Amino acid sequence: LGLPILLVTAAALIDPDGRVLLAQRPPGLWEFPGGKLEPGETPEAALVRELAEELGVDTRASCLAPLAFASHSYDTFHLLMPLYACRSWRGRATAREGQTLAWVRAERLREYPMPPADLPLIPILQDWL
Amino acid sequence: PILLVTAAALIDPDGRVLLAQRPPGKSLAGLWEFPGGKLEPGETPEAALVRELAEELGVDTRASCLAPLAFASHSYDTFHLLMPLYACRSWRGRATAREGQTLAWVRAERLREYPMPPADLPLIPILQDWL
Ligand SMILES: Nc1ncnc2c1ncn2[C@@H]1O[C@H](COP(=O)(O)OP(=O)(O)O)[C@@H](O)[C@H]1O
Repeated sequence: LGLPILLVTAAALIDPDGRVLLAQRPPGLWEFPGGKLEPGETPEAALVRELAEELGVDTRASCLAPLAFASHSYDTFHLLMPLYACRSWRGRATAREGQTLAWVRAERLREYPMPPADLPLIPILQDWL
Repeated sequence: PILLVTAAALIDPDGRVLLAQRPPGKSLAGLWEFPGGKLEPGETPEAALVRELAEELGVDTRASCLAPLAFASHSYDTFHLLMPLYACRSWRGRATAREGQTLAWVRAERLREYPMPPADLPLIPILQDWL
């Protein structure tokens, strides 16, 4: 059964040390920061404001380098989720939306329970890092 | 507005990857590109690629043979291209140009010899590593 595509952006902020930023969903699993797209927005632009909204992070669409993507079918929509790698941003990441953050080293990634759709991105992130 | 396109990287047993040259005289006429195309209503990007590989090359594969490899995201003048790329090592039938296009099985190091749209260009290193 044909379903609509839902585009969700994902950023992997990466430390000068190589730790990747992960965000846990507030009560009421870990995932990459990002979110749904909005009209007019390039995906790079939707990520740039979600990074500011969610983390207080300030970066340029040009600092966002395409890395990989997740593609997964749910019941009412198929998820397509491009993951961007970001090594340069201004300000330090703070949980503005009541979430808990975590900078985790490539190897400890599998210690973080993620939504099943995000799982395939982990091996890819590791090989990259 | 966003335009979604799905590209496949067919790899044969000997490491070569298939490129298809756009014909005259459509957008980006003589440039080489990874086979694929627009998605139709209700299609998963995988399903679109399955249909596309069949129409374009008479190549028959399944969704589960498609490995998320990377994506291109380029700003063009009228639309913004978001283009997921999948690796594919397993398909039935020999790849044959059905839509006019000219084909090339290129060894990874020679990927540079083939001019592509500027949007596909970042995909090459990501492909070279993967291989
Ligand atoms: N590597 C690519 N493969 C397919 N389409 C691409 C690619 N790179 C950019 N595009 C753009 O996306 C559109 C997809 O091509 P196509 O589906 O055949 O529409 P058209 O009939 O105008 O060629 C193109 O128009 C093209 O400009």
